[PDB]
Amino acid sequence: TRTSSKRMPNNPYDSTPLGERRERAYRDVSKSFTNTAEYKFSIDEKHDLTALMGHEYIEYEGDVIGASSKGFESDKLMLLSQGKTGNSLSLPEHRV
Amino acid sequence: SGATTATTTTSNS
Amino acid sequence: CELDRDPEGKDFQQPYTSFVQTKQNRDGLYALLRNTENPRMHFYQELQSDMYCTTITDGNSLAPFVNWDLGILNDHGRADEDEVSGIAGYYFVYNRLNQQANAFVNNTEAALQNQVYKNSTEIANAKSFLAEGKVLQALAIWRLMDRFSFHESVTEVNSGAKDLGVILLKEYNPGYIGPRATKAQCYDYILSRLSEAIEVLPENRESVLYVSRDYAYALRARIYLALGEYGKAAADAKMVVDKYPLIGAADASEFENIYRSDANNPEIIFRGFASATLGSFTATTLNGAAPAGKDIKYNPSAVPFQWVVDLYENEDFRKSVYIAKVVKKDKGYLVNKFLEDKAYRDVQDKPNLKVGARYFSVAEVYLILVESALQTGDTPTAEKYLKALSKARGAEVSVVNMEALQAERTRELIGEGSRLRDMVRWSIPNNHDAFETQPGLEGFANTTPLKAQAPVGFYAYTWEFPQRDRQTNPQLIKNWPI
Amino acid sequence: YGNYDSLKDEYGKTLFPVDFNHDADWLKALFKTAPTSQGDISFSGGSQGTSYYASIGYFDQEGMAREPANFKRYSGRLNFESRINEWLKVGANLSG
Amino acid sequence: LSTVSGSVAKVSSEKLAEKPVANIMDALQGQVAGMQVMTTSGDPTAVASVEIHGTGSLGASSAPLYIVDGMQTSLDVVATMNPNDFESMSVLKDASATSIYGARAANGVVFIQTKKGKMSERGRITFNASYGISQILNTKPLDNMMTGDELLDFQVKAGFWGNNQTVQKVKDMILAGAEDLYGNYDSLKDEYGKTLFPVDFNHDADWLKALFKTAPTSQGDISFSGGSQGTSYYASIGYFDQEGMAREPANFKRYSGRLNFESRINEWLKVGANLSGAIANRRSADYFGKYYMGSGTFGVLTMPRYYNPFDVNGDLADVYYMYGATRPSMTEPYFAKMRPFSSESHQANVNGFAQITPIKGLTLKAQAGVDITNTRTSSKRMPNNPYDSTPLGERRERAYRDVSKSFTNTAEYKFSIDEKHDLTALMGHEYIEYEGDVIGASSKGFESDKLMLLSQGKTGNSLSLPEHRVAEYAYLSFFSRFNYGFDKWMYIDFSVRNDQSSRFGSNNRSAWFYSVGGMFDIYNKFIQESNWLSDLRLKMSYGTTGNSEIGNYNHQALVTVNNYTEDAMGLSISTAGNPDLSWEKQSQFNFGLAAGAFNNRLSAEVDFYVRTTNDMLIDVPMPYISGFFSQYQNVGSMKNTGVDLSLKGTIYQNKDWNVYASANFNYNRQEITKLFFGLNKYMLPNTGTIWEIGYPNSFYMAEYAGIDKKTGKQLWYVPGQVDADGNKVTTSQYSADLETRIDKSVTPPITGGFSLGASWKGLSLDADFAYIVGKWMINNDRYFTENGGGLMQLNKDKMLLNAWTEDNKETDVPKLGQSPQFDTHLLENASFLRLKNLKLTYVLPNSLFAGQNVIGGARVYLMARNLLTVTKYKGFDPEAGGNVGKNQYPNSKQYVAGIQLSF
Ligand SMILES: CCCCCCCCOCCOCCOCCOCCO
Repeated sequence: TRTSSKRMPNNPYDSTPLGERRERAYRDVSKSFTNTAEYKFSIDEKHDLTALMGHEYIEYEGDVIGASSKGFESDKLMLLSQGKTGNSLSLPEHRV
Repeated sequence: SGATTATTTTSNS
Repeated sequence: CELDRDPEGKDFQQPYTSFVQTKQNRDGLYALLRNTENPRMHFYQELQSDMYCTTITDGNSLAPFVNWDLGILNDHGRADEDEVSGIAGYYFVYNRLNQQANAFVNNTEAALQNQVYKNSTEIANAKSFLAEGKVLQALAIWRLMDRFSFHESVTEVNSGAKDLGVILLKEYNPGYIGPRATKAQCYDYILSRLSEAIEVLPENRESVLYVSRDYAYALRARIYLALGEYGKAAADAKMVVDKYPLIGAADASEFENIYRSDANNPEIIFRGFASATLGSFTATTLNGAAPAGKDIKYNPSAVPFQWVVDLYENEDFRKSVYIAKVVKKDKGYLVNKFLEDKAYRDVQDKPNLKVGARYFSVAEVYLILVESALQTGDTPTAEKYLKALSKARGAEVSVVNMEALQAERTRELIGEGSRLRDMVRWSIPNNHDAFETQPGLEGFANTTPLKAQAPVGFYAYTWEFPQRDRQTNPQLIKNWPI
Repeated sequence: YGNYDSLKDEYGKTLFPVDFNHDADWLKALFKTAPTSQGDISFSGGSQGTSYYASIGYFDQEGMAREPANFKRYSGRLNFESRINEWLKVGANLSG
Repeated sequence: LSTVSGSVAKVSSEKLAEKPVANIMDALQGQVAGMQVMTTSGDPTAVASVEIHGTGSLGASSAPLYIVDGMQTSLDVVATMNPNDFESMSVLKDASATSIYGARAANGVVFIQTKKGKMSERGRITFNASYGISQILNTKPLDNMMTGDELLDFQVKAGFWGNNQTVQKVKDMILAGAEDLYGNYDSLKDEYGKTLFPVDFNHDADWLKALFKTAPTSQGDISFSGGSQGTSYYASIGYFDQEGMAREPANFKRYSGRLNFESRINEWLKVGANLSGAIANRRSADYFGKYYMGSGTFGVLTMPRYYNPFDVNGDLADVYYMYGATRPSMTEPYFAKMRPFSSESHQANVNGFAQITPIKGLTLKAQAGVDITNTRTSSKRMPNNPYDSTPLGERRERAYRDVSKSFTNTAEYKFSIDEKHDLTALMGHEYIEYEGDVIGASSKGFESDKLMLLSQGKTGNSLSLPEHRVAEYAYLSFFSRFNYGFDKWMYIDFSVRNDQSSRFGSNNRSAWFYSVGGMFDIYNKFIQESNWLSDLRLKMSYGTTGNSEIGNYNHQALVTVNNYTEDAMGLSISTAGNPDLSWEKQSQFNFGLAAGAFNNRLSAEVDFYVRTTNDMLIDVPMPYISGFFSQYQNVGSMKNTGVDLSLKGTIYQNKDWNVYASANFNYNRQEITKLFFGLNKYMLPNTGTIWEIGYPNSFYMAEYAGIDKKTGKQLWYVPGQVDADGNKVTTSQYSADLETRIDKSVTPPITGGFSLGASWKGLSLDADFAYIVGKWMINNDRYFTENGGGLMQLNKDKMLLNAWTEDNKETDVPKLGQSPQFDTHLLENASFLRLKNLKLTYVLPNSLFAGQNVIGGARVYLMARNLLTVTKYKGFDPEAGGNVGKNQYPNSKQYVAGIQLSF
């Protein structure tokens, strides 16, 4: 998944004329293996039996990355690297 | 890593 | 289908219609200037003088310039999307600064003539911005003429290039190829920009991070001294020498704490903005420094000669700041001027050796004023300023007789790259083969002869035009006979 | 409304922000009527041992509230199951 | 696929199946006539560089269009496809064949078709597995370097360590102050002298064993193929793993899957799908190509042999010493352990088509597909490292995404206007789109290796700014192709297409191209029966195509953010722009003659081409006074003239033997006919090359004569001057006016290969050779190992001992204190002939699988790749290059032994 939020600059009815932007990327991978042996038979005419044996492995791995920036003054020049430094820097996001 | 030893010719083609 | 795809993070070049657009392009001009006039580009003309000796750490990077290797120094440096360095990088960054200042100046002139600004304060600010751009055009043209044009005491040149300057563009177009101007045309253009810009900029300094009238006076005095006219140099340096006090320190650690910090240094006329995150850079060529935990360890590619160390008396404050005894942990001296600034640090405990750009300080205005006063025949002013500068620096001069001036100017401006211009202007030959190395550093700093002898009047004091020019327009006359 | 250049000439002519005679509709200003589209085409079949099922489809649902809450998917499916020989049978379910 | 009158060369499936590399186009070196494949690195993640009929443009790309099953793909995507799924590969090197492809199909089209299931009563199950090792191919150039004792004596005599210095003083009090550095570190303090001798003057260290290794390679796949009377399927799952042969780690690893499905629904509809996907891990050795100290093949050549990176056990240490250093230098396995790097890329390509025949005749076909790549890479700088500059660590995470869509809708109506007059009309539409972005974040200041999430860094001045990069394009195209065929022997083809791209301006983006081809079957009209001749066709074509591969936003005049303070933003000028950028037009005339022989046991093809590039896209070198590096412009022209001929045979002997052969050849003459700023020549600075009007891309340097035997100086010929009867005139002062255009081309003119194949009752042997003739390269490493002027701390060649002195005055290497130049004594003749692969296979006989019905076949092969090279190049590899041989990752040498069970 790949998610993008934005807050636009040069807006009169807002508290700041500066814009913000945030970009996240999500990933999750699941793997599964199941192996199975079934034998069905009949001892007599009046008896049926079914035997089943099996193995199963389930695995999951998830991950989130995400980064934000602020201090924009135009709608065109709003990439994530064209923000203001200093006090407008934040720590990124990361979860596993 | 390390120190770079200079006088290379810049490759084009 | 519409197939129109337009870039992200990029807008179009338009004429100026607002006042905030003029402010934005002016801030872009200053951030471009910070990556041009920084000390990393003036290391090449500093090593080429007779003060440095390459150590055994050198990987042929500084060895063309120190040992005068004219087979490499002809076509030297890169300027492309990977690297910008060398003589070709020095040419490219000042031509880029000149062209972008031209675009800013012509666009704000046309916006002033079309009456797009609202109030009168916007007109006054736009005229101040125009003068601040004229100063930067003057600086770019002067620094190209400094390296790529001959001083008048030259003997053998390529035929027709003794009274030539550089290619002079006065309006922005990137599709122009043409011949070189003369020296008189370029110098009247520089001095017209400076004299038109002094009459508009205000009397007192607005900010230390922007061009003022003090910087225009200081630059005009520097150009007039390097031209050879001492009366106008003294007359321009007298207007700025008494507004900036020297560093008042009592020992070497106090001088180190006040000198190295840009924010508290009380004698900076002009400097670039620097933070820990925006505007800082490491200049570790002349000292070779590397952080290690909490301290610094040095591995220099070139160390000074013994006659350079013997200029400083033992009680001088600059003999532990400007040059330091830190080679092989205690054994020898290196040039430690651009070490670090403790404000631009990630963690306050651990060094990262980041500095900022400084464009002018008042301790060069003193030296311009003393040299011009000595040459125009004025003895009390030269003493009045040389005793003051050398007593504020730690060890006072006894007699003022233009040997003390040469020694003090060599002591004060080390690392800034003014010695090659001085030894051209003073008729000093090289004598790199005659000097001895530092005796404590043997095994590390040894004797390498010059690969080309450089007497007085050698052509190779001025650089050769880079080989993208002389290839794209063949009406460019080159400098060197070879 | 007089401090803003976008509203200083709109008060009294097109913008009446305070109206006391007949009251406003705050259900029309916060909820709406919202469309929904579907569409799907599938191919099934099969033969001597082999069977398949392919499909491609589209879904669009827009939320009824004015602050946007859409959901839109473009999807595809291919189920497949073959009998290779007398003892082995292979198969795959692919989806995106 | 193509036209009857086109020049199409088809490569079968036996040239693509069992190859031990992830570079599929490397398997085609010396296989197609006129196609020049050169791979310039032995990195497992490196990729090939193809040029069909010479280089075509000076600024734009010359790569072909790469097409897998209709959708055009990059070569890094084809790197993630199992080549046991490929049925054939056809190279359309013409103008009447590349008429329905239009992005950059002036450069040729490489068409790859995947396998579909041949339908029967029982499907087929094959299981391939393979394992092999990979080595370095040339360890000869380090048999000429100095030893340790000779290097220290040469350095002491040459004044590098100072005047009045004995070899014993430099040996003892200078260099063996490695006790002082190792005594400051707690892990090396009590290990120096016991099991750690970083400076060793008795023995000589082996740096080839420290910097290179023997790597493994493995692969395996299971594949099912079947089908009924209507439908058909081919499924395949696989695995490939290749390790790099350097200690600096580089690897390629992928897990692939493919399902090709095709179904006849009813009497008017036919649908199909080609689904593919992979999970791949790449890592490239990203320090090669540059000069560092103990890195690469430059490090095996130039490190001083008295520096030991090993232990007393013979194993590699963690650090070594170099004199003057302030900290130890990490070896490659330790630097790769404190700087980890993982990449994981998920790839999915889904194609599909629906074909409708409403009436007899016309056939409406619609086709659509999407390629989606999601890459996620991470790198660290581990904390608490004693041999670092800081005890704090960093971490950087990036997330890449690419998405490419394509739609193609054609309608073909085929009919017969009489008994013996055939016609065919085709019209079509094509829309290609791309968008991609990179997002990235970083963090610094970690103190423990378990608390290293990206949200756990320092929070002050240790914060930084993220990364973000977006790119996109689009192509729209319409085409039509008509065919006419007379009675059976005369065929004419006509073609008209219209191409628009997003890379050009809004009133310059559209172009019109056309093609006319013709084939004449001389054997089926003129000489209808003969005893020896069996087929004779004569084809001839003229066409016009276009090239548009330059980069996305290159015609706009732009402005970017250049901040000054942290309060307000600033704007600088980015580019100059070019409002009238348009396509690059290429016209090609082709005339070919194909012939057969004794019941098709011998066959031959001869083709003559002329190719002309008008209005070429040059990234012109704007002069430095503009303030911009370069600018893309439509200026210049070029021309390529050549011939290529092919011939296949069968020379066999008896009932059981089957011996065959083949050969290729191609000569290609380039010529530049118009340059950019009204110039007649342009010398590219610091490359050693030139573009001059009338001649190909040549080399440009001074001519080294020898040395002056009376003074010891280096001497060069002054160009164009002869004195009295004598010889030419020399001079000992190096000027830039001594540089002459050499008649030696940058791109190699002669390219070819050949092949041998023999067999017996099951046992078979195959051998393919590939040669390049006419190649020259500047050896850059011989600037560093063959000079006495500078860089005296490195290891040098053994010839520098026998240098010119007043005592030793009958040598031929110069005096010591002189720098070398990049002149003719550094141009090496890099032409080669290489045995590409040597395969020995043995199909197990059908008598063993008589009664068992679960296994129906088996096949065992041995294989050796790159095991012979015939050169004069003294530089570890002739192929890795392109006018300058830098610190190169040489080509591998593989030994592979696999099996195949068709059960
Ligand atoms: C009518 C066409 C519908 C196709 C949509 C399905 C798209 C899902 O595929 C995603 C890509 O994954 C590739 C599958 O890998 C092939 C595995 O099959 C091999 C097992 O036999």
